[PDB]
Amino acid sequence: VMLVESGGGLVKPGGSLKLSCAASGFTFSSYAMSWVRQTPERRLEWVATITTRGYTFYPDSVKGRFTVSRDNARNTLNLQMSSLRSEDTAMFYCTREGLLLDYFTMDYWGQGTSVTVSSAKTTPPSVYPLAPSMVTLGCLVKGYFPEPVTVTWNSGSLSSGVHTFPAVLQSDLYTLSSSVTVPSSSRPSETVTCNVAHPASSTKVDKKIVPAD
Amino acid sequence: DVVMTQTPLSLSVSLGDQASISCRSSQSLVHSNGNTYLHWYLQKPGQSPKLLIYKVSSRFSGFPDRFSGSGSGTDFTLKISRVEAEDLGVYFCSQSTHVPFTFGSGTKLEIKRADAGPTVSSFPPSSEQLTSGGASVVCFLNNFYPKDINVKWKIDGSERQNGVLNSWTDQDSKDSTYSMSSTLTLTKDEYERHASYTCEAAHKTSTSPIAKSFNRA
Ligand SMILES: C=C1C[C@]23C[C@H]1CC[C@H]2[C@@]12CC[C@H](O)[C@@](C)(C(=O)O1)[C@H]2[C@@H]3C(=O)O
Repeated sequence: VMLVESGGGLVKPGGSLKLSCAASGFTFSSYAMSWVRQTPERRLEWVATITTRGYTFYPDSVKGRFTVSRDNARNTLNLQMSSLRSEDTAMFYCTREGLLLDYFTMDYWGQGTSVTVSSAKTTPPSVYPLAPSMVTLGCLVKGYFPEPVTVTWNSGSLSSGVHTFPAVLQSDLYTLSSSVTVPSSSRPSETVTCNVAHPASSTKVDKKIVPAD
Repeated sequence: DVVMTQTPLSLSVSLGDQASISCRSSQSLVHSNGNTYLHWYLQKPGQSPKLLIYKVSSRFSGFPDRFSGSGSGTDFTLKISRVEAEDLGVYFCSQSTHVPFTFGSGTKLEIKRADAGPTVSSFPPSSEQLTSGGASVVCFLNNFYPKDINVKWKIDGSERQNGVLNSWTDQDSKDSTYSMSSTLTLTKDEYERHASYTCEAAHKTSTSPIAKSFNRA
């Protein structure tokens, strides 16, 4: 079972957005599907469900604004959102009502797609290096909007000893740091680089950490 | 709607020990068809919910037998015997008997381990940043335990709180540790105005605070 959401983004209040959920690993057409969003406060809140035969239902807080739909041929669950409101921002997941011939219950969840509804304008991040038996280095991703942003080290190689902290909001821009610890001999002998990706602004930024002078 | 409560909200267990999470329903979750569609999800840090147990006690063949669910009507309990590091995260109970479908706030599961001192490291602004007219000083409080910790900045010996952003990570499942980062941001103008910059952390593992600093000079 593979569910992958997509289309998340930043919309101004009153705007509309169309999310998608690609499915694989099971007979998509013989399952009801649903959308649940996780709020920043981390609360999970159901938002829509579509039936096998196309029947559709939702909670009042969303009626007249969201529309679930499915493309069985393309194996895709869809979610059209209009009149988006600031309190809508959340991580949106597609879930499957897996108990085949026996009532509602959510089986699998997707990876989730992030959507921010706000008036703040998308802003690229500035990536600054953080250099000084074990040595710790970091990267400061600052002043970007909105979420999210991906941070990897050595193109994904360095996994252990990594600490990517949750971005904080001080205005209408985020800021996050990520640290990496390696054996003293490891650097500056071998290069250590942080790669930062910000889909919103369509920006990738690599920063090789060099010794300071 | 049907309100789903959980207890306790937090929980720290030692490995090999048993954890017990309760879920309270504002209404009987017994469906008119006789089934009770109450389930338990577990969202590990940085991941999405995984169905652990559904219909009160069925184990979603993914998870092991050390995970057991029970209860009836409006009261349900989940027990995790011989806890493991991979078990840490947020546990949610959910209901499908009634529409709208609702979830509980969840219960956090922490692992109890041996206290560990933080490895704080301070980082002066970066050359690139200063050219932009901005100046941020970062400090890392890595791999410490418990989660309790205090960070204090001082410019030339004076505490500073304005322009100080903080962030904490979730318990790490490879060592049951915790980590925090702190950033003191200010304009280049003010940055080049002071000589001393310090990050001061107060933690259980040490009597005197762990201080790290550097001088622009
Ligand atoms: C209002 C609905 C929608 C139902 C039937 C009924 C109650 C439970 C739903 C499911 C849930 C599980 C299966 O996916 C399904 C195919 C099934 O058997 O039951 C669903 C069906 C549908 O979407 O057509």
